Formats: sequence, C-alpha cells, structure tokens
Amino acid sequence: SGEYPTVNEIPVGEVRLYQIADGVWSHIATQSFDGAVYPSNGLIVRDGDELLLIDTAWGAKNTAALLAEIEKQIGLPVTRAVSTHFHDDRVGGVDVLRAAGVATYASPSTRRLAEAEGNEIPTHSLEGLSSSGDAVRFGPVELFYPGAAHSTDNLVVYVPSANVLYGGCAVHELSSTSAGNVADADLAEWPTSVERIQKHYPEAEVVIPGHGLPGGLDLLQHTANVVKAHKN
Ligand SMILES: COc1cc(-c2c(C(=O)O)[nH]c3c([C@H](C)N4C[C@]5(C[C@@H](CN)C5)OC4=O)cccc23)ccn1
Ligand SMILES: [Zn+2]
Ligand SMILES: [Zn+2]
Repeated sequence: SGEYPTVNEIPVGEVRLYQIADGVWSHIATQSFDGAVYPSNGLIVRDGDELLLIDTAWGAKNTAALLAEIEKQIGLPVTRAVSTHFHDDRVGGVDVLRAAGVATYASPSTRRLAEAEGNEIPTHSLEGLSSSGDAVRFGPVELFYPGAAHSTDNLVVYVPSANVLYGGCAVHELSSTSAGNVADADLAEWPTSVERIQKHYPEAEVVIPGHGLPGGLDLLQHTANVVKAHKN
C-alpha cells in the first residue's frame, strides 16, 4: 500500500513495481539461494514509447512475472535490457527476455564471467566501459563503470532526467550492517570505487541499492563504511 516492498511481503515468484520518479520505476522480486530468501531490485526507465530494463528479476519465472507486471502497470514494451554484473540476480532471466523479443546487453567483462560460471549470457557487448571512470549513454541512462566493488564487472546506472542513481550491488541499503554476498568482491578497491561514484554523481537525489530500500546520497558513504568495517 505505498511503502517500498520488503522481503517478507513478496512471495517468491511475484514481482512488484515501485514508482521512483517520472518515467522511473524499480522492480522488486524475491528468490531463494542456499536456503535463505532474499529480495532484489532492478530498474525500469521510460524510453519514449518503449522501456529500458536494468537487471532481471533473479530467475526465469520471476523474470516472466516481471514482464507480465510491466504489461499490467505500464503497458509499454520492454525493448532492451542491461545487466549490471554477471550474477544470477542480474542475468538470471536473460533467456526469458531474449525469447520475449528483448535485446539483452552487458559489458564484455560481464559476458565473459557469466559464460565462465554457467550463468545466462546477454547477447550484446557494451564497449567503452572497461576502465574505471568510463561512462557511455544508453537510451535515457548513463552507464558508469566505477571499478571493482561487489564484483569486478559491476556497473552503475544514472537517469539524468530524474537524478536517479541505481547503484546495483555495489551499493547497500542503510539498514545493512553487513556487506552482503562478498564471494566475488574486491573489499580493498570497493571504497575507492564508491568514491568515484560519489565524485561523478554529486547531484543524485535517489540512490537505489541492488537489494533493499532506496534512499539518498548517504547510501554511498554508508556502503563505504560497511565494506571497510567488514574488511576490518
Ligand atoms: C544478508 O545477506 C545479504 C546477501 C545479499 C546478496 C547479494 C548482494 O550482496 O549483492 N547477492 C546475493 C546472491 C547472488 C546471486 N550471488 C551469489 C554469489 C555468486 C557466488 C558463487 N560462489 C555467490 O554471489 C552473489 O552475489 C545470492 C544470495 C544473497 C545475495 C544482499 C544482502 N544481504
Ligand atoms: Zn552479485
Ligand atoms: Zn546482488
């Protein structure tokens, strides 16, 4: 009923959308992994009379449910999707998208990592993102590679029309004391990568983490703090 939807409020398999700003929504779904249930976010950005999707809903059936929820709530076609790193919460569902006519994109680094690890593989390579600080335009967003953080390939997404910063899994929510799933992370470089984000997007109004509640710019400093303390 209007609050940001939370893990115990979303059964696995259902998807909810949340309006962030004009022409910007997040998508929220839940999935089981290693015997625990987690929420995860993605983004939807209006691209004229089409939609740009950022990240899958973490699995094939969740991603099919995402497409149905978009058709119900928004009713514009998803034409392109970008995955912001190689993990299943970002690419699991790419096969569903591709069979639904959506053109799927990721950096070459993400594509290689997904292929190596047996995750679903976006079709199209996003060049111009291989050096930290790189940025490219993609429809109504800017894609930015901040450096290694949660993963070596993680991208962030900025919506300039709305000053919305989608940090993906490189950014954690304010209630997190913990740095989430660090299996593929670079804890040493992560604060430097966050500082690059902070420098590049000083006018961000909304910051969306890969998992959990959106907030403001404080999510960035909080993330750096939690990562440093984890390493400590
Ligand atoms: C309190 O626990 C958490 C956990 C997370 C969390 C995050 C995140 O932090 O982005 N990602 C998760 C994943 C994803 C799919 N995978 C799995 C994997 C690849 C490795 C293979 N050996 C392990 O690594 C990774 O990230 C699964 C389960 C939970 C999370 C967020 C917040 N709180
Ligand atoms: Zn991840
Ligand atoms: Zn994640």
